[PDB]
Amino acid sequence: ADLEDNWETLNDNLKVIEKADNAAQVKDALTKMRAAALDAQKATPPKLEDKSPDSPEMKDFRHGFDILVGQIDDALKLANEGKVKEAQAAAEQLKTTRNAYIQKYLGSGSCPSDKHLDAIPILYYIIFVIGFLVNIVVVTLFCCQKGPKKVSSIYIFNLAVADLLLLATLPLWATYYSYRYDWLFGPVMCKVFGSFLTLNMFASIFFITCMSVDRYQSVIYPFLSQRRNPWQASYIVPLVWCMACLSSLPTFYFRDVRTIEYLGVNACIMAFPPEKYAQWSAGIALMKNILGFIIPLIFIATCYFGIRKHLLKTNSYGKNRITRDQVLKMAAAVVLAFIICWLPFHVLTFLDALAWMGVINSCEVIAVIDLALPFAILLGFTNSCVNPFLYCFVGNRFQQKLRSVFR
Ligand SMILES: COc1ccc2c(c1OCc1ccccc1)C[C@@H](C(=O)O)N(C(=O)C(c1ccccc1)c1ccccc1)C2
Ligand SMILES: CCCCCCCC/C=C\CCCCCCCC(=O)OC[C@H](O)CO
Ligand SMILES: CCCCCCCC/C=C\CCCCCCCC(=O)OC[C@H](O)CO
Ligand SMILES: CCCCCCCC/C=C\CCCCCCCC(=O)O
Repeated sequence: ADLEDNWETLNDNLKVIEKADNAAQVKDALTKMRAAALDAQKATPPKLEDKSPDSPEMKDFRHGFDILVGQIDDALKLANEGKVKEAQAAAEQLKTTRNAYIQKYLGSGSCPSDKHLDAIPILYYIIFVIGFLVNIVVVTLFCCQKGPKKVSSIYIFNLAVADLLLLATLPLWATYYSYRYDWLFGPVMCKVFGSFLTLNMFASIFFITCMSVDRYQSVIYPFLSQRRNPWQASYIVPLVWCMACLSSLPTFYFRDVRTIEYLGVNACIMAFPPEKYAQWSAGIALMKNILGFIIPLIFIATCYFGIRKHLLKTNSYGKNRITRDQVLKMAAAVVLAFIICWLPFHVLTFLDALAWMGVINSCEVIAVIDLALPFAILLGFTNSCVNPFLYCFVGNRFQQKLRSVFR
C-alpha cells in the first residue's frame, strides 16, 4: 500500500504476464496492476514530501500513472478477448513507462548536467599528463637500473601499468563531462572502457595492498629475499588481476549506454534491471566501499602499525632513532596518502548508498554529493600520481635503512 510496494506489485505482475499461456492468467495479473497503479497514484513521493499537492511536479507524478492505467486497460481489453499474445505485447509498453518513472523520481533525479564547471575537464587532463609522466618514469627507470631487483619491483611494475591504463581513460571522462554526460564514442566503448577503468583501479588498489604486506614482511623478517618462495610472485600477480577482473564483472554486465530523455543525451551508466534499480545501486555502492577501501585499508593499517611496534621494539639509540623514524615516515605516508585520496570518494559513495536505501532524503545533501562526486573521483586518480613517490622513488632508501638497522 506504499509507492515502493506498489511498484513491486506492478513489476512482479509484469513477470507473471511474460510467462503465461492463457488469457485468464494475464487478466488476473493485469487486474492487480490496475489497483496498484491507482493506489500508487495516491502516494506522495517520499523524496519530495515537502512539495505541495498542486506543485507541477506532483502533477507530472500522478499523470505518469494515468498513462500507466491507460496501457493496463488497453491490455485488459485484449486479454478479455482471449488475445493472450497481443496482451503480452501490450505489457511490453508498460516497461517503457516504468523506465520513465525510475529516471524522473527514483533516486537523484527527483530533486541537472547544468551544474557544469570548466575546471573539471581542465583538472582531469592535468592529472592525466602529470600521472602519465611520473608513471612512465617508474617503468623507464627499470631500464636504467643498476641492481638486483627484489619481488617488490614486480609489484611496482604492475602498479604502474594499472595506474597508466586507468589514467589513460581520463581523457574519455573529461570529454564525457565537457559534453554534459553525452557519450559520443559508441555503446561498445562505454561497456569496455567503463570496465577497463574498474579493472585497473581495483588492480591498483590490490597491488598497493601487496606492497604493504611485502614491506611488513621485510621488517619482521630481514632475510626476506631467501625467505621468499620463488613461485610466490608468479602466483600473486595472476591472482591480483583475476580478483580485479571478478570485482569489475558487474560493470561489464550492466555498464551500457542508455538515453536520458529529459536531458536529451546518451549517458554511459549502470543499466541495472529497472525492477530492482535502487537495490542494485545500493548494493553495488557498498561493495565499492568494502572491496575498494575497507578491506584494503585493513591491510595497510595493520601492516603499518605492525611495522611501527617492531621498529619500536629493536632499540632506542639516539642515532638509530633517525634511521628508524625515516622508515616510519615512509610507512606512514602510504597509509595517509591512501585515506587522503580515497576516503573522500568512498564517503560520498556510502552516502549515495544511504540515498538509494531511503535514509538520506534531503535534496540539499544529495546535491552536495552530486557536486562533490567529480572532485572525489579525481582524488582517486590522484593516488596514481602519488604512488610513484610512495614506492619506486623511495624504494632504494627503504631497503637500505632496514639493512642499516639490521646490521
Ligand atoms: C562512464 O563513467 C564511469 C564509468 C565507470 C566508472 C566511473 C565512471 O564515472 C567516471 C566519470 C568521471 C568524470 C565525469 C563523468 C564520469 C567512476 C567510478 C564509479 O564507480 O562511479 N568507477 C570506478 O571504477 C571507481 C572505483 C571505486 C572503487 C574501487 C575501484 C574503482 C573509481 C573511483 C574513483 C576514481 C577511479 C575509479 C567506474
Ligand atoms: C581525512 C582524515 C580523516 C581521518 C579519518 C580516517 C579514516 C580511516 C580510519 C582509520 C584508519 C586507521 C586505523 C586506526 C586504528 C588505530 C590502531 C592503533 O592505534 O594501534 C595502536 C598500536 O597497536 C600500538 O600498540
Ligand atoms: C570476500 C568478501 C567480499 C565481500 C563482498 C561484499 C559485497 C557487499 C556485502 C554486503 C552488502 C549487501 C547489500 C545488499 C542490500 C542492498 C540494499 C537493499 O536491498 O535495500 C534497498 C532499500 O531497502 C530499498 O529502498
Ligand atoms: C567508507 C565508509 C564505509 C562505512 C562502513 C559501512 C560498511 C557496510 C557493510 C555492509 C553493509 C551491510 C548491509 C547493508 C544494509 C542492509 C540493507 C537494508 O538495510 O535494507
